Amino acid sequence: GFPSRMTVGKMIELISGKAGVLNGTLEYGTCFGGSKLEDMSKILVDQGFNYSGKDMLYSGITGECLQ
Amino acid sequence: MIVPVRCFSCGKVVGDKWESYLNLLQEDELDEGTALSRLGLKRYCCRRMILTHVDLIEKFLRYNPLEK
Amino acid sequence: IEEFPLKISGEEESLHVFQYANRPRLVGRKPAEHPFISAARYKPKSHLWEIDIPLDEQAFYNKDKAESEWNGVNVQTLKGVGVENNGQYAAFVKDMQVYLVPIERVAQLKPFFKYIDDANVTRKQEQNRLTGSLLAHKVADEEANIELTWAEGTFEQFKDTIVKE
Amino acid sequence: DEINTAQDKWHLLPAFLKVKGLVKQHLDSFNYFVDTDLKKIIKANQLILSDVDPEFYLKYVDIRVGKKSSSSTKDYLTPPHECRLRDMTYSAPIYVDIEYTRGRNIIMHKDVEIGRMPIMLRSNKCILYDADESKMAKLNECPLDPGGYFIVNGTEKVILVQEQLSKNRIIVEADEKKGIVQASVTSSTHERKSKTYVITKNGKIYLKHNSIAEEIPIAIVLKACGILSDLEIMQLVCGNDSSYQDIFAVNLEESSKLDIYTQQQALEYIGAKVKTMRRQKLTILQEGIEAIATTVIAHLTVEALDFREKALYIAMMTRRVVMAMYNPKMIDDRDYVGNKRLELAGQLISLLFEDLFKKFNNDFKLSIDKVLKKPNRAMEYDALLSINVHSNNITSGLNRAISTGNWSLKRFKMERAGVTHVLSRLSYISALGMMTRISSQFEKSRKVSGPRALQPSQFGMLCTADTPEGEACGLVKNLALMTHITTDDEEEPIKKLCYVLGVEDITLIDSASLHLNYGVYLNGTLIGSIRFPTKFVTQFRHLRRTGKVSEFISIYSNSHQMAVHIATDGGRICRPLIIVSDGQSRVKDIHLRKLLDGELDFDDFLKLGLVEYLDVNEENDSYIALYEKDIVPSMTHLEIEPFTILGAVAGLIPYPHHNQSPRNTYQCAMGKQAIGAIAYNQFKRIDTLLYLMTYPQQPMVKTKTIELI
Amino acid sequence: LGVPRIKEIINASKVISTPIINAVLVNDNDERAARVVKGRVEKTLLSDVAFYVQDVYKDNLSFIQVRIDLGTIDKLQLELTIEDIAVAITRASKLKIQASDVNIIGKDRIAINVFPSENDVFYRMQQLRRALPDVVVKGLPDISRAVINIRDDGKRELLVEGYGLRDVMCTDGVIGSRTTTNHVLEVFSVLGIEAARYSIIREINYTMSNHGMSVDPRHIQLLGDVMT
Amino acid sequence: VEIAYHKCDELITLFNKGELETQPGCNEEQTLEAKIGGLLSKVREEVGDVCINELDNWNAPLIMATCGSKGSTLNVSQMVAVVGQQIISGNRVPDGFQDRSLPHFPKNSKTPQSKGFVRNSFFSGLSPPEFLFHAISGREGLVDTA
Amino acid sequence: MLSFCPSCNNMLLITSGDSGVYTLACRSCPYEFPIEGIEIYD
Amino acid sequence: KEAAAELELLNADHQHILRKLKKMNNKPERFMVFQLPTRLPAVGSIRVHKSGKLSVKIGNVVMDIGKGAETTFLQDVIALSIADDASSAELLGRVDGKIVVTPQI
Ligand SMILES: [Zn+2]
Ligand SMILES: [Zn+2]
Repeated sequence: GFPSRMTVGKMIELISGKAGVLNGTLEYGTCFGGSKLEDMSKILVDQGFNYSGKDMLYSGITGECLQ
Repeated sequence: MIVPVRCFSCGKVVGDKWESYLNLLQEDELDEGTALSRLGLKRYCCRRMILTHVDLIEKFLRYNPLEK
Repeated sequence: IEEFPLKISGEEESLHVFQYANRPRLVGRKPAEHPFISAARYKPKSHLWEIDIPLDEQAFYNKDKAESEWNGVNVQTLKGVGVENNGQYAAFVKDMQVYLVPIERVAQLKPFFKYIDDANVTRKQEQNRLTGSLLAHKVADEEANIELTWAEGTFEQFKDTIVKE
Repeated sequence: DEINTAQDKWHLLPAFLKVKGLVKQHLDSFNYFVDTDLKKIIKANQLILSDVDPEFYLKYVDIRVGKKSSSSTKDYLTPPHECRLRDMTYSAPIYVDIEYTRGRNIIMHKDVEIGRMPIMLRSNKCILYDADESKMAKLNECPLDPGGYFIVNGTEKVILVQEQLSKNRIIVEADEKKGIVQASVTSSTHERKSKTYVITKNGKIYLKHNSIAEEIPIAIVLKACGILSDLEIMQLVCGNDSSYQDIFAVNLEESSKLDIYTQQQALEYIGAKVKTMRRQKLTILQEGIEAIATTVIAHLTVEALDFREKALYIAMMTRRVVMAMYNPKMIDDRDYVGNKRLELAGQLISLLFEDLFKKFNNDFKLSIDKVLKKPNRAMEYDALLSINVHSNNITSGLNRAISTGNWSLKRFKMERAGVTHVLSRLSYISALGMMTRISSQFEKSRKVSGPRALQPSQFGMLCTADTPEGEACGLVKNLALMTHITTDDEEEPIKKLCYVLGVEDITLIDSASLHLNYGVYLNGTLIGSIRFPTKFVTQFRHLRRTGKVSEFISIYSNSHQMAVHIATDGGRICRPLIIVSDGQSRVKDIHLRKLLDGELDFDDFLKLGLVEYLDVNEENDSYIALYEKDIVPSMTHLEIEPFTILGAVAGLIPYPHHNQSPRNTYQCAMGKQAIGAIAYNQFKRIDTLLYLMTYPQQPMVKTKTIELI
Repeated sequence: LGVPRIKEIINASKVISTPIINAVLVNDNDERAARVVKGRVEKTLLSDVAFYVQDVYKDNLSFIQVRIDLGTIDKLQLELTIEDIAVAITRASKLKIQASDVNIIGKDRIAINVFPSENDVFYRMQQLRRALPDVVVKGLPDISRAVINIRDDGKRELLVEGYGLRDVMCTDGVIGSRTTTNHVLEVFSVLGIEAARYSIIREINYTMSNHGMSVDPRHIQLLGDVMT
Repeated sequence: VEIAYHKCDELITLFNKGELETQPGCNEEQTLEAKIGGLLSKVREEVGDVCINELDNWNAPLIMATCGSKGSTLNVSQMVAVVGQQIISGNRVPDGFQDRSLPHFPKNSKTPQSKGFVRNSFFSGLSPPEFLFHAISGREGLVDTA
Repeated sequence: MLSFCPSCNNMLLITSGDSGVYTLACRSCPYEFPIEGIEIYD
Repeated sequence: KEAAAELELLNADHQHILRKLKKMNNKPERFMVFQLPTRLPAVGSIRVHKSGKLSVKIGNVVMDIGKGAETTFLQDVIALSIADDASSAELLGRVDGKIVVTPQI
């Protein structure tokens, strides 16, 4: 649903959301500003996670990793 | 309205950690991250239950259809 | 560097201004050649000016049109309606000093043709309230008895506001 | 720590919404109606007559809503929640004071109740005017609803904001097929006029009207109005050395084909072609049938006796077409925001109350002459004791036209349907996004194509994203956050203040004077063309920043028209911006430290000359910065916030500047349909349909504008 | 090109919006020939060759004389003499005034000698002054303008925007073999029935292939056969 | 992009230095719209080619453009590299005010950033004039469905 | 012609004066002027 | 560039009234017309500066600049005096243009 619709700001909702839950602060996604993408991936990288939100999933019906 | 008993994703009981959270906010003044960290929850799931939650029943009980 | 003092110098009379919308300028040798004969009437209560201009009989007269359709004419009646204004003042200067004069009315002369009315009213057969602009157009042609003697004078005005200080 | 400048500037917007709210366009109109315009209605019908004898009169001294004595304002109303469960309406009585006389010339007075008028929520007559939170819970009302709506017959109704074209002003539209057409919609009270200025071929210019037969070329028309000389019909509308002379000179030549040679023949041809011939006093159709028509009865709103201005206003209307023939670019667009005016809830109620008060005196005159004619004696009493049976259609019709949606005015002829709409209560953002909505009325839905595209002239004035996805796509718009719809103040001392600043009156300047600088137009009416208009605009704006109270009274030049406009007649959006002074901004760092530390709130930045309101066509004479690191010395204003362009419903999207724009529009249709919490008394209220949420949660990433609402 | 163009063909309207005519040439040059086919087509060149239209009065008669130069014919190439201009003014309008007299003098002037509610001379002078500069001289009336253009190869082909298709086809310089206009009724008036279906099966094919959407042209040939 | 703004702003300062070599298909103003439009359409097609060639494999929006699931190379070049020249009614955006479009740009402004050529991609975020220029085209594309 | 009367500021017309001369004369004021006229314009 | 004509043409009418006031000071039987602003303070005059501008400082010392007007008086303008509906038309006669006085803020 992303290339035909070009809603990449939704992609910034997870990165500024997943790194907003961790250090207990509800973030700001206001127009022409808000949380910068550079210092929200810095909060997310020193908690032990990926800077870009990509986690590796162990599959559910077969148990092996996902490629 | 009220805090849910179990979290939606995995099922950890987080309904018992709201009054202690409000007790750690007002007295023993901490930020929400550390006060929510020394309370239980480790993952960011089950942490979203206590962080992003509105308490509407305290605003609903001001309109009591009883005696008052 | 000195100043040229202005005073209001009193206010007892009433003034008016022609403002002829017809004759601009005769660009060389003392322009605008204001006429002499006029001697026309005046009306209050609608303010209804009328002024007259004599006709040149010797040159470009076209006597056939003047004495074939309408009567033998020598008058050229104008018409103007004045409106009240504020802040306008007339001034004259004598050697050190400017004297302001209140002017109290400004009107414009526009040549409303009268002989076409006189020729139409001949060749025809050869109500308490109006609430504005109909009572004003109805009460326009009643008294008219100020057929007036055209005069001049630099003594009744210049030697009238100078003995005030 | 340290107060910045580009970050504490944001705090201008909460302080803007603390004094005056977001639903103020409904509150301020209804507050201005029942305090100012409701007294103005009885000042035009202050004495009635009778055909029995001239010694009989009723005099309306004072009018007020729910107030007689030193007690409080109507000690017991019905609560606004009880009248939503009992299927009632929320209304207050109207009290008038009348004079009651006899042939024995006795004079006394008596209070009477002449009807009920429905009270809008939270505006100067309701119980809910700045009530405490313990007062809201005691009266069973939510403290977070926007208010500003009616509750008639139990159900909720909202008078929508409606746009139309600018009244008492001139618009030009072009056409390649037939010819260019000019209009000027007359905004008179007693009648609805619209004087059209169509052409057909070869510059055969002749104006038309709905009250005129086979029409007249404009040379004879403005010859009947006072412009008599031909030398000032050739110079007034063409200029000295323009290419306009060989176009208008046709209408001179066919002036001699017709009733030329002024008004012993000329005005008779204007008056002979008249419609609605008025058989009462019909003999006067020689001179006094067009003097009716060229005055306050027809074509305009000018109340002059002898016409220097009206003869000029029709003739300066001619030049705007003559310029548009030689150059087809010098026209107007209908969809420009500067050409439109917003009419609010306070004006339609005034129209309906004027109609139902005009009808109230007519149905009572026909019931008092029947009684005062039959007996022999003069009836002392019972002329006051019979108004209760006649003050019921002033109440039932006033609630019927709100609960139905039809506003049928028999004298005015603008019968529109679907004004009041039922208040949507799908969610909390649905009841708020409806109270900030503008509905545009179309002419026809066949070949429209114009008033649906996003105009660049609504930057910050209207919401760019929130449009419906359906039949009304683009026809329905929404106001932004920091906008303000204005009102007409006096319109009288602005005309005299120009005469102080040095403009000459039109009865003094020659008719051959437009080769010089710009001409002052006060609401379309020419005032007399001052010299040096830049100094005039600078002095007028400097007087505006000391107090001239500056809601709407604005000034702007225009070079392709060769004019300069002063606008006073309100009903028009405007937005507040920061003034800069030739190198940098006016709002310093010390002005923002006081703002969040007690005193010096909003409306204290308007008196001290820091911010000012700008209009849509008045910011065409401006040059606005976006951020503070952009201060060019040729700039005029600085904007407060760049994200005020988004609306209230459109402010829920996180990062709209990273998405594409249609996905910012569809969300505005999906944000109102989302179900959840509605109000604090949503368990204590009963209505036909509402959806709830069991465990609602606040959003993860917020917005700076969702803490406001 | 879009859905109003398809309704422009299916409705079979009398007048259409923006017609063109694809006329072709014979030779290949930037000289006389490719610039003289153009100037034979467009109209109302009187507002460029005259420099004034004045009316003088000599005591019993009137002159409406026009100053025609020779440098205008030098720049844009047209075959017209001052006698040809006299013939063009002789049949200028259909029936307004122009029957009696025109004149030709040595330095290229045409004065309209005129002969008679009252004083209707000056009225006719005003109407004849205001009806004169929009009079055609050489060219065809229904054509708006003309553009000569180079294709992908080194060829020269012109195009007009008129309604004739017979006056354009009968022109010294073009070949009347191959040409194509958009207006189907213009083809039907000149060519016939069978050349109006072979025009419509490619005119519907042109407004579709410029977007994609192959409609396997037997359907188009079925559409172009039920209309005619 | 800076050797595309400089190669078109030299035509704006030449527009008021007399005249330009007008191509015979149209007048002097319609031949300035065509050349600036051609350069600003040529700048978005070669930046869109130097991004797709340097783009790393095994990513979703390039695999979805290699096959035909959804999306094109224009969409990924408009996400990643540059958004360019929001056109309405065929040509560029007209003057919403007298002599100009937005009141943030001076009078007689025919630069690309003032008359509808955005330059920020969707990853970096639009400026408010770029936001309004994109919103006009999106609403005109959205009203042709309703 | 585009000529204006100096005595009344109105529009003048070309008339035939008693069957055989061309002079300009208006019906506005008793005026005549027997000059020959030109109407040249670029 | 609109402030350039606020100094360039302001030194064209200050020299024009200076050519009208003191050049013809002796005895012209001849009038002018001034435009004074209303709400006048319940006097002073031109005070020609150091070859610069001309600006009235009226009495009640708060101060009232302003010179120059337009060439609307191409047409003929002649004043006249009137009595109580018996004698009038005692003209003086000429206008020499006009000036306008505008209060500074
Ligand atoms: Zn969990
Ligand atoms: Zn004359």
